[PDB]
Amino acid sequence: TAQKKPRVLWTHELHNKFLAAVDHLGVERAVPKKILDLMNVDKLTRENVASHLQKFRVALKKVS
Repeated sequence: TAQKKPRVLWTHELHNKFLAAVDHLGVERAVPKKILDLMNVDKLTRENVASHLQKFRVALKKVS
């Protein structure tokens, strides 16, 4: 009994694992390559998690 989405791309679920995986490694030294194993999801590569990370810093620069 539970949802049934094929290959989760970015849902509240895949977001909870990427959050506890970065925190578990310290967002300061947490890399997307090692966390890529934390996800262990199909269709998920290290360049996909490294893009959302570099996109946040950009969203952190100009914030009004």
